Amino acid sequence: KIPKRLAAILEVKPVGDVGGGVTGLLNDASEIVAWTVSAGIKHLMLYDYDGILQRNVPELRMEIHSNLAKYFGPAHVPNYAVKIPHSNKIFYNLDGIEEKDKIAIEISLLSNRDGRETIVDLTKTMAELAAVNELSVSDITMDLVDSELKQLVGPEPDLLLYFGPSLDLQGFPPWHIRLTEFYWEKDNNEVIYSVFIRGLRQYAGCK
Amino acid sequence: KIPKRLAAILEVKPVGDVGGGVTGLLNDASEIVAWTVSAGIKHLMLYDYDGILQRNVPELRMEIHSNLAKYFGPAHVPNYAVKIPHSNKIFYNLDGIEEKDKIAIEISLLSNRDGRETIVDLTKTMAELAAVNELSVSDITMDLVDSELKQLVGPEPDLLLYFGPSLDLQGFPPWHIRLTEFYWEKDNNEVIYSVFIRGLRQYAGCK
Repeated sequence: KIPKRLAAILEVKPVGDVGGGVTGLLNDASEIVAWTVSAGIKHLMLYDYDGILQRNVPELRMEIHSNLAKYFGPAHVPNYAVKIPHSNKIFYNLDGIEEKDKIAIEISLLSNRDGRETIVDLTKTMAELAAVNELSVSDITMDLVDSELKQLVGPEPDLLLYFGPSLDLQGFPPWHIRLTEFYWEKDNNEVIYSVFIRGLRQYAGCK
Repeated sequence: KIPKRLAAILEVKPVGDVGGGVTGLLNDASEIVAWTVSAGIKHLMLYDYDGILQRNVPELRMEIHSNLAKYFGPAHVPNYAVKIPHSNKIFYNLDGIEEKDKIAIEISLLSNRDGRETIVDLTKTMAELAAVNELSVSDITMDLVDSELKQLVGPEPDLLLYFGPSLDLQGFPPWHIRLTEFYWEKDNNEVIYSVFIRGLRQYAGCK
């Protein structure tokens, strides 16, 4: 039993630390991508509070390709797509940078603006639609808000991994985490494979 | 350093299991109340998805008194209030059942209805007022949503305790948990004092 949809919250760390800074953040993201693909998981959400990932997409796409080549061999890089929901942008493989076209993993990049701020914007949108008589107040339902936020932000993750010592959601979109299970480790302060693996084992039902 | 505001998510167990059912839930709730008062914490949110606690308020109130008498002696039961935000009800001590009037702990009972469905309710309220121009769309802001949900549901908890093995918020009101700290134990599947205490020690920063 593996999650169909995986999420991870990443934190940027001092550049003087080993594997820190923005480059370190992108490397951590690409490690998580390779681990997720290796586990057979086809949907991944990566979140960081300020949107560093969203502002470094070219470098991220190159790091993902490089890391996938390390795990799968340079001739067998799984196909991937990187999506930014709030701009409706999607990027495939290294198209534009550098059957057998099926996407092995789709990676969505999220930040704080995609959470509460997006819900406030949605409430304004629905109020404006009611004020111009295009939406009945009684048609504002859970199903409508659900489907709107699913389109604006994305579907709910089954499991969310956090690699710091104390769970801090730090703005992660709070609507579609009704049943999401969270995993982290009390000591941990680094993005390392053994924590990823223990999180999946916990989700699966191991001891 | 103790949290000023404590939350606990409770799960109901099979009615046939040992310490299960509604009786088991109420005993767990009243234990957490006694432990919280003993630690000096004056604000407690108790959440269960279906609102079982809200449907069993008389018995809960009795159990709280009974359990407090066990911890403090029958002659020194701290004063307590049980509040239900969704219905705007509040009950003091055993009034109506059976300085020296100061409330030692206020216990709020929450359920899934207090979470996303309440955000939908708020969206409908704002949409209706916007539709008759009692509310400008420009005034639908983060500050407004923050204050409305704080009034409808309650303030943000500093620490949230979960007594199952994999943290699942299961509908806990998601807006005002921005900086909330979360605690649970990977092995655990029962409401026991040692998990409560280890959670408070983690929050404090102990070794």
